[PDB]
Amino acid sequence: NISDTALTNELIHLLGHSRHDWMNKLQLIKGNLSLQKYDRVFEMIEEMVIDAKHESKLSNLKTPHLAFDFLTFNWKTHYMTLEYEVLGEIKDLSAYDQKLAKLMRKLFHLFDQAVSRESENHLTVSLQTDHPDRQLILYLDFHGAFADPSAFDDIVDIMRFEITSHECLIEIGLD
Amino acid sequence: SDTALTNELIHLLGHSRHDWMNKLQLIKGNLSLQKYDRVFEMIEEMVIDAKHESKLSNLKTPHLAFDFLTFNWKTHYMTLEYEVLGEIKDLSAYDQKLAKLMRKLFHLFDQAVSRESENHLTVSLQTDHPDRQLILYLDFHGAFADPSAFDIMRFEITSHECLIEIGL
Repeated sequence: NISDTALTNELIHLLGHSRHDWMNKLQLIKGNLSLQKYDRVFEMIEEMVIDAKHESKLSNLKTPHLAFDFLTFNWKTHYMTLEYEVLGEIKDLSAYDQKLAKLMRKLFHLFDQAVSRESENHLTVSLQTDHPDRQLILYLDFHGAFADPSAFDDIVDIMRFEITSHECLIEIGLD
Repeated sequence: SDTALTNELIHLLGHSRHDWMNKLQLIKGNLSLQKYDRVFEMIEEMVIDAKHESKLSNLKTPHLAFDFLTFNWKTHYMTLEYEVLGEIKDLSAYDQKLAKLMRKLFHLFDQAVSRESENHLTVSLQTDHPDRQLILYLDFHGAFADPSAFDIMRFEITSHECLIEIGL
């Protein structure tokens, strides 16, 4: 049974953040509408829909905490900007929400211990449901710069790991 | 809490997301049919509508605010719109009494409006009257089924309007 005292207070806090984003988005739209540039303005809307279609998919993968930690990510960690895609048809990964979530928390932690607070550090997480013989593959594509590049060099089957001076490719596989 | 709260928060953030999606589809539709003026008018309103949502969020009337925000995301037979007329003022005490009343009035409304009509209600909280500290204004437009289901400083139900003024 959910505490409506918690739910109320947190729905207002979170919608507050969703609203600042939606304002910061309309302003971009209006800004380039007011400088006559419809080609860019439709591009912007089409892109904004894209990203909301992935948010919808991450919501409908029945992975409650992974979705949560991912929507609220950018509202609460200034470390790097998350961005995510769900590739393949939606599936019920309810049974993997606790595993995937804790894993992503662990990876974010070791990325925060390692990314450089001076460059535009971005992380894209693309979840794959579409694989012939693995339940999910998570692809992490980082762009940025590191401080402690060493904090990973340590490291579910981690299928691939490439560190360059300004990129990182990790691919986790599941079953 | 943990999973419980979280999946509820995530389903509600998804309602908000549909709303902003629809607002974007509308704007693109008016760019498409080259009607630029209607788009700046639209953007202005979404700016306004977000201002009243902040206003509600910061009146320290947490439960009223929640009900008002989720109204359209729940099963009702009329749309809501709201406005907070005046300066943000700590309606901290009134919160639970206001929320109670607005729920009793929303139920009266769901029993009275024509389920087969596009009913709409606008509620303007006047946190600014000189005389009494708060007036809830209801401008309903739609149609009725048992119109009979209906301090009140006005009440005027006609066939496609119902004006109720409430002061505290």
